[PDB]
Amino acid sequence: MFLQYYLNEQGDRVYTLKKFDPMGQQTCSAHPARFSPDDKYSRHRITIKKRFKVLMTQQPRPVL
Amino acid sequence: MFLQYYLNEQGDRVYTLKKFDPMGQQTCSAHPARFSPDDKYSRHRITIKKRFKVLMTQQPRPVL
Amino acid sequence: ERVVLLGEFLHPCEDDIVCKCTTDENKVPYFNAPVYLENKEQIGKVDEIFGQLRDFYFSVKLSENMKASSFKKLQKFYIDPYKLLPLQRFL
Amino acid sequence: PPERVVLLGEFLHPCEDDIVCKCTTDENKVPYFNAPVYLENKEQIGKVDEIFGQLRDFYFSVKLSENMKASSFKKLQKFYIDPYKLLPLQRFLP
Amino acid sequence: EEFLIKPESKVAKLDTSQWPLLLKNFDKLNVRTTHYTPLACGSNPLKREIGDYIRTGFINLDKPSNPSSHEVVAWIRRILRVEKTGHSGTLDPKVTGCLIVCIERATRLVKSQQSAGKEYVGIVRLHNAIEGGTQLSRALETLTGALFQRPPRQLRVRTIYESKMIEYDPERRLGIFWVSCEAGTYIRTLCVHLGLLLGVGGQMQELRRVRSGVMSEKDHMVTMHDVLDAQWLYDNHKDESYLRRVVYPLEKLLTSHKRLVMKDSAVNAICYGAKIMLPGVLRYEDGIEVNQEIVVITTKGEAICMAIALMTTAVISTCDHGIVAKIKRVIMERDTYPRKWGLGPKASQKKLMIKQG
Amino acid sequence: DTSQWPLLLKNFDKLNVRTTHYTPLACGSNPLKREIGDYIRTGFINLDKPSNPSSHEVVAWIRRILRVEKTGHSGTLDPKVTGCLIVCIERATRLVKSQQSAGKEYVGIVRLHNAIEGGTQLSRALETLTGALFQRPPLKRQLRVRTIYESKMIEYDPERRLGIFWVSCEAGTYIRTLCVHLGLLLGVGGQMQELRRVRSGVMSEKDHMVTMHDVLDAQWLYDNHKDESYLRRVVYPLEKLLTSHKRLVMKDSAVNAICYGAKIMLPGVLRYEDGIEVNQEIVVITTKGEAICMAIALMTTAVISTCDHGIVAKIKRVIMERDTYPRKWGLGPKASQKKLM
Amino acid sequence: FSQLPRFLSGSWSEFSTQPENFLKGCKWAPDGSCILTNSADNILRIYNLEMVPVLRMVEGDTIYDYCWYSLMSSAQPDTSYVASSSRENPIHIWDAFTGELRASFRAYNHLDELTAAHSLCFSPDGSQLFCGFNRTVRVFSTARPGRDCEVRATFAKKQGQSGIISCIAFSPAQPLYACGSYGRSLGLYAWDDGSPLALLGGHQGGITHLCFHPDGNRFFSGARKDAELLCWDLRQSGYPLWSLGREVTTNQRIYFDLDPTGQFLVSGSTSGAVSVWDTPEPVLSFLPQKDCTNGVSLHPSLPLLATASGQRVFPEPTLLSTRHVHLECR
Amino acid sequence: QELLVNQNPIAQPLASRRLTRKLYKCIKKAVKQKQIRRGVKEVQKFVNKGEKGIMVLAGDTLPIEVYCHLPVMCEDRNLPYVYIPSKTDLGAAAGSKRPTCVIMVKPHEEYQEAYDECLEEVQSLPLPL
Amino acid sequence: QELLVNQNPIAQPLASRRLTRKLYKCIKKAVKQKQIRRGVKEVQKFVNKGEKGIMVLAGDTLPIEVYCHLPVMCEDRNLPYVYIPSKTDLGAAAGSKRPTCVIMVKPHEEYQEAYDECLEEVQSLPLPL
RNA sequence: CCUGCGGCGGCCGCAGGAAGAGGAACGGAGCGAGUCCCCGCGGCGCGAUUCCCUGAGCUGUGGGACGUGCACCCAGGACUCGGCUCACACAU
Repeated sequence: MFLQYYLNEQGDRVYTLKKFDPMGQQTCSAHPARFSPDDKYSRHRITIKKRFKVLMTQQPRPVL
Repeated sequence: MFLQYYLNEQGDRVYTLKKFDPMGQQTCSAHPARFSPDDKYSRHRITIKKRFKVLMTQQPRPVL
Repeated sequence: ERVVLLGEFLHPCEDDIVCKCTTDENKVPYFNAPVYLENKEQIGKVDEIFGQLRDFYFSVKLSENMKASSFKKLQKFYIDPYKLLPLQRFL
Repeated sequence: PPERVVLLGEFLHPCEDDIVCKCTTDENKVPYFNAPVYLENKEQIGKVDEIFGQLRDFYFSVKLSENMKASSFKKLQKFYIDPYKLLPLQRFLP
Repeated sequence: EEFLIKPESKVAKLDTSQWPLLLKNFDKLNVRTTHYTPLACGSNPLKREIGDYIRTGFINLDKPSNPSSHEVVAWIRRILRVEKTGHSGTLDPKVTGCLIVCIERATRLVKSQQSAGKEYVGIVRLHNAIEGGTQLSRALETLTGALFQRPPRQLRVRTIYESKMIEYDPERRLGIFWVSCEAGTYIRTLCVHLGLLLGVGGQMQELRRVRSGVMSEKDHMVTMHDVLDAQWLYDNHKDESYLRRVVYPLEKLLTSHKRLVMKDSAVNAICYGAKIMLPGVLRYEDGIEVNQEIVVITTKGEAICMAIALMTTAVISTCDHGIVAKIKRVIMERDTYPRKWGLGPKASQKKLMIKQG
Repeated sequence: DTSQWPLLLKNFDKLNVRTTHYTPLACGSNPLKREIGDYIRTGFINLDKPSNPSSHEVVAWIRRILRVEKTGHSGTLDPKVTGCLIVCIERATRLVKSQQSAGKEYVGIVRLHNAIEGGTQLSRALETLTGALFQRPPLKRQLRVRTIYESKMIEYDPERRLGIFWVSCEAGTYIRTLCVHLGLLLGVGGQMQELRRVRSGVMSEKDHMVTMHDVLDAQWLYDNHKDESYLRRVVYPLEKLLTSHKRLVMKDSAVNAICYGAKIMLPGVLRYEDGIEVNQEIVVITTKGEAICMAIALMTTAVISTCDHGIVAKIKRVIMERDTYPRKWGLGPKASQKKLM
Repeated sequence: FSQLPRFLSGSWSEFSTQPENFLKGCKWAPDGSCILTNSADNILRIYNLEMVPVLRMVEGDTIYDYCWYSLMSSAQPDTSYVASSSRENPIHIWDAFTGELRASFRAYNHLDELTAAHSLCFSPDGSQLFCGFNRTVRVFSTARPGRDCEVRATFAKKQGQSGIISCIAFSPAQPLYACGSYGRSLGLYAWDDGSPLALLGGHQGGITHLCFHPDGNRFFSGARKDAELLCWDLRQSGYPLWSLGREVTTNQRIYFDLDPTGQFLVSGSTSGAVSVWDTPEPVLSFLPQKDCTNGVSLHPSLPLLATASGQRVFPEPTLLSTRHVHLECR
Repeated sequence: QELLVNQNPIAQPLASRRLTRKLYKCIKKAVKQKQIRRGVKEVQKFVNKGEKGIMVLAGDTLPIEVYCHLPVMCEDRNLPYVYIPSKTDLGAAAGSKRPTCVIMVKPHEEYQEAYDECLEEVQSLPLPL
Repeated sequence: QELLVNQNPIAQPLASRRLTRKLYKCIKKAVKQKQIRRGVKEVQKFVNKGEKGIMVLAGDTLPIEVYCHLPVMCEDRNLPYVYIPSKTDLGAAAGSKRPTCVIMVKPHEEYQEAYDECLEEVQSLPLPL
């Protein structure tokens, strides 16, 4: 895949075709990770996400 | 009775099984003293605690 | 049979040529409708129709493997009025 | 012994002269207490005593029968239980 | 000292600005009457029991690049153990983007969600070199507005509102385009037309969907791993705190329309199918027009159906009786609230008068 | 400045103002400033239980030395187990059931019979025991389910094979069985050596704890010097353990009606709190600030903002005594015309 | 024992790594293959015959007792195992060849709690494993290890023998066995039923050891702080027959025993002086070292002897442990 | 060049600067033979079936959901792992231009002393909470 | 070696360094005979029945509620007392490893002059005020 | 006539209703009882030779033997009531 992006200060995606943010950071892939329906590693993902406190539960609640 | 503890800078129990503070101080036991229903030394306890200004009354009031 | 003006030459693609569709009240031609010159020999059939509703284009595939250089920068094809449809049908 | 038997669980490792078995059985059914455990040959080897673990995938242990050793069994093993003994887990669901 | 809430005389206004998603700003609503009897039925949308909360929910999902939309929908339906599930519009089995996934009871507005303005971003590759970089932008601005399109076979007409290119690579002949289009528009045909205009030829290599109706990517986006993680976490730990971050109530799709609060008795009558008559109305938002799309809601803030407005705000402010609006699409389950319509002064005397003769 | 005001009356400024007019009365008192006769009758003690005595005997000692009529505790601790225990004095035993089913915590020590690789293995075996789990009484043979929210490892001692674990669990779970299961998991074995409750419900061990030498000293000092400055630091009012609920402020004429048993009605309501849902337990407080009753809500915080009359909640349990405010029901803008009829 | 037995060998280097350490007894195997050693590190050591141990069986908190299997033929691996009791852990059983755990016997209270055994001893037939608890002894069976047992009540509700039972022994002559308690009493119980048939007393301290004579009529006993070694008999019922003399200053077990032939009796002492008798007349007395001498064992097949050293030190604000072996001449 | 930017939130436990070169040389000498594993997929199919060894993870890979389960199947089987800064350099060491996020190393006789030194170094790293 | 840390707030009056040694030697000489009292239970039991002597208390006992009543139980009978820095050293002087908080020394003729000089020094101790 | 669902922009099939939108005390509290649930080898003090013990037996911040006495083994919740009491309350 060729689609790359880097977030600016406002916090929205800025899509680009290069590999480096003009300030000198690498760019993520705009597409998500591939998914297998018969996956079994939810526990393994949950444990690390909890341990490093980057889980979506630990994030502040969205504004409503 | 193996359980010990010591207080950190923030002032809460930091449970440990050793007998010394990481800074070389002794660690208090985690249990309260034995109690007898028909104790007769209340006056003796109160007068000394008053004398040394360690009675609970002389401590600043908790916030509520 | 007399035929009606259809399009003009714009530029050649890698395979076909690109034509600007100018006609009476901007009528849309049939798909793969045969296109003729004033000398009545056919040049090809229109590949597809695209562009804006009021001003749109169309590309015709060449016949007999003529080179694209045979057409001048602005020539003017011709099509029979029978093989075309009115614009207001779609709107 | 019963005429038919059902998959119960697999051997994992022994603990203090007792075998500790993972529970891999049809659906999530749970065994009784003091329910005889049978091998592929439909012969008694023990009894279920201690059930523990999460509700989804739990463990259980077996008290070995007479003249049975906790070293006889293989690392991966397979045990059978009388179907008249199991009960559904909808009771333990809220 | 002495602590007591002293009595005052000056009035104090409520502050409903930070209230929940559809209960927002009842203070700004014009008020007709405040005399009715509420019942102990229904609940706030945000605080439903998790069962009823996932039935009337939706997922702003990020679609994985390998499968198709109909396969993704089946995956989610299998994960959540729901019965029915729709989506916001089919995507090619190779493109990614945002795909709103209406769960069992939120499917009723899938047709309204499908026919909504959408946005796309993608990559076009050219077979041969171009004069420069701005030629692509120039040829992109030429082809916009109402356009002729074909399904890649009857020719159809769609429109494109605005377009822009981000950057172009002269070495790989690659450019990124940003487009805003109606529902059903084809982008592969757009790339083909761009190539034909340039006189070079082109094709669509990559394409991602950014905006899908009201929900965007700068929003509570959810990947396919998140749904499985949430369901497993619930099943194992009995912790619902992660499901409520992927599943949102359907009322979040309805926060740009006009509101019309309704009595408790007037609720179940509309669900069974009935006109919207003046006595049931309690509060109404200003700015209503005729033949406009409005959403009527209960006092608790949950949408009951969708309506087409007959009287404007001024007429409904100054009127004696009439018909407020006509049903468009009924959203709530039928017997949520109890049904009580035959009771009342006018209806009672009417079915009494006709009883006599 | 309103955040410094007392409990169940703190931050009342950030409430939904319904009306601001009522007739203030002179009866009733603040919770902290009550007469010492009733400040004790409506109170709880955040104890620190000793080891030797049982649980149904420490409260007996507390009753027999405080000279009261009825007492109840939060969670039954077996002898040799210490830590937080909440004892309620008779007019507070109403709130016992909301205390006996709460989120407990523990700190213990497990004695592993045989040597293992180290502390990482035991921490992993702890992590594999989290969430709903099967349990069984340590000592009626029945299998039930209890939940363990969290776990952690404090320290490990390889020489003595001693491990300290912190557990956030629910009410009814058995650590004396969790340790046996954890021993069975590692294959080596285990038993429970040490146990201590660190948190019971809302009252933690960080603040407001007293030993039973404080309770005896306060009683002696009061009985002899007629000084009660020390009992005020040992006993705390009921409102201390109702601070997390949803509030509902009323006016003086409604208080005695509710205490007699009339359902809350919107004409009597004075202020209501943002975030009330149907079938949610709320607290009904007086203008002084005082727990009138435990009320099951019946009108979402938005329904209240629109309607003008009707049932607003029904009472689950009423706390105050029958005659604490005068009878002021039966005389208002309405309900008097019906008497004229 | 003509004069001053000769010094063969010894082991002293391993115990020096500990700032304080001491030995807690020694026992020969029932055939003579190897010795068993206890230390203050709770580590067991086996020496085969400076000696170096072939095994190091690390334990838990504090080892109350241990014993060899009652048959212990070195040809067959299945009879070569050693039992062990610790402060809180159950009755571990180890493999005497590779030094790994084999089985485990567990003792559970009435409140379902684990109660360690203070004294354990196998049976002459080798099938059962008796243990020693507070006012009770719990029979077991080597076949079918586990938690099942057969509680025997040493002290009935009214009468009997109280205190922690600290030593168990059997009599080859008749089906009888005896137990000793920290409550300064000796009991006699039948094997089949377990009904008490006598009781004994006359010690000034907690009884720590027993022994029996090949004839079975005579048997001896020791104590914790009593200087005497009582000499009993099972035929006369006149409980005390003779007495001996030794120094017992501390509250630690001092090991005595009796020769394979059945006539020589050896015993340790706190001063560190070993003393010998003949069967009640002293024969020899020699000093293996200056420190305490607690463990004494006699080889069953050939004339040999080993001694253990060590004692606690009590300091105030402001000397080695050795294992020795000696050659004798019966 | 040492720029410790654009690291995953789960980058710990990161390798030391010298351990980077040591692991690079070990992976090189393992690629000279057929005792090496490449790709997440092969990593799952060959870690599940035993094959105890070393696994090296890239520290600048996003999204993190592509390989997040490896640092838990490791403890489920008591295998060691360690993170390294870059994936392009890791792929270059592995012997290709396209980068990779996971590399698994297996023991062999030729680099046995270096492999054992790296294995004991990895298990001595500090443990993040 | 005199670090004044980990002391109870009721430590005063504190014995000096040389006085500490004198008390330790006196306790040794006293425990040479059976004229000694060990433990709160025994000291409290036998203060009730008179038996005048000298009381020494451990200065680092926590919690203080086990023996806090002794400084005034002495005053009700007019007995001298003093605090020594450590309890482990007090147990060592008593002739044991396990520490204790209170030791009550009784007079006897063997150590009478040292006991008397210690007693007259204790009465000469000052007060914090 | 209206709405919901299914079937091949429209049609067909089945199902629900036919609907102007009530009620400013109807139906409660605090107790007690019956039925279910919840959950006497212990705990405290004293006496007697300094009653014994720094045991490798946990322990002097205590452990054990004999005489002794004492106190603690509940309070909450659901169901029924063919029960008592207070009220039957829209809050000026």
